[PDB]
Amino acid sequence: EVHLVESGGGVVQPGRSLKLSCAASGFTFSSYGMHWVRQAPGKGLEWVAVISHDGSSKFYADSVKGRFTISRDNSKNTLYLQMNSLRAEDTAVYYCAKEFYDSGNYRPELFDYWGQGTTITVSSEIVLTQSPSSLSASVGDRVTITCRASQSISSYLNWYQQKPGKAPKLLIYAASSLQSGVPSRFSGSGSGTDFTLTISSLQPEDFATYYCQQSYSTPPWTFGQGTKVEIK
Amino acid sequence: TNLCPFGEVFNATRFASVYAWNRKRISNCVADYSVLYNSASFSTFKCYGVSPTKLNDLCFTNVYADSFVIRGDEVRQIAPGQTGKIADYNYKLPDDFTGCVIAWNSNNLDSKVGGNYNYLYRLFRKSNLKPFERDISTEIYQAGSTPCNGVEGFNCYFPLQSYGFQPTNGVGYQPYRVVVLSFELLHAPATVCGPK
Repeated sequence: EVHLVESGGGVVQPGRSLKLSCAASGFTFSSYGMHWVRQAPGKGLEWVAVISHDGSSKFYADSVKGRFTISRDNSKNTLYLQMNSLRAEDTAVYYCAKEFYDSGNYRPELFDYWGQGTTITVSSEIVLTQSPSSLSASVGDRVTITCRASQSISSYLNWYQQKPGKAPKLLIYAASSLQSGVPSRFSGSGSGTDFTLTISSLQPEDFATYYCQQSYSTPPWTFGQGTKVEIK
Repeated sequence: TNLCPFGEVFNATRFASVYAWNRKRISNCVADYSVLYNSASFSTFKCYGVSPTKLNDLCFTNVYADSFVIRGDEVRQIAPGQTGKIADYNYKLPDDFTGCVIAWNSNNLDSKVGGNYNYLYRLFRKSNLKPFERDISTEIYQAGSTPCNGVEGFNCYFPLQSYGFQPTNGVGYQPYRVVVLSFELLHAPATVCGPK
């Protein structure tokens, strides 16, 4: 029942301004931190900004610091991103994402639910590496995806599924815990610098790009470059 | 009920040299991180093992605030799993660290024309420090094969080196003030809680 609806995107020239909005429903909006994450066309996921449940704490990716402002109105259940001084490499789909734990939980945070995104086109840290980059397999096969971290991240490694054209979906959190509603064929293992996602018997609906991301050392939250899984 | 003395740590007029890094134990107080969150002037503010946005809503058994001056391109060493003169010989964090590292450019406070020779780092050591070890010894370092018998001379060096901060240095060579907050998650009752 969680719903997140982004709006405000469009085509703009460099140096212009644009306000994005994210309307939330189906959960207690004021209990959760919220994030913006973006994805340039043909590229991977890049964390943009975070705001705590009451708006008192805010962090930004270095590439947007001083130009973007994250904001929230808990009376309207709406998250904002004020983007000023826009530029070509800000072109991307922008997603809002709800945090996973409540406000009194110390644990490294992650992206429970994502909206479908709003598109922006601008006119004319711990590094994670995934292997393989792409693979083709058949229904019923085992698929194994590796994620290596440049630096120990303990257990705070999460996996997302992104179907073509859809918002990402949390599959695994804290290296091996299954997100609710995720089928049992998905499992995760590992610790430190070495993690594996396995799909034990690939199904037709599993063709997607799979991303790891680390929550140990933040900001910034960082992502692997993605592993594309195709069904032959 | 009293507020934690973060102002004494962050706003102290002098900081420690990194080899003699200073530790404030933060206990039995309300930790208001709001003035930290409100500043736009930190060059580094990065947590490890904790959500960085929820500090005002968290409870810890104890908090330690360690503080010192290093040069800008060494702030990267103030993190788990790093190496270099600072991480090896001056201030070592453990691999599974739980806490946050805050740093800011302090060229305006800690440099001077001609050179600030008050800030030192340990340049020579026979082995690496263990995490949260502090070494303030000044034993002569044997660089050659012949023992020093506590006397400086050829091949026998004072182990501490002056930074000599000057305000016209490049930013990577300017002084940075660092505060490391270590968060204690024991099973004893919490004594350091945020305002909410």
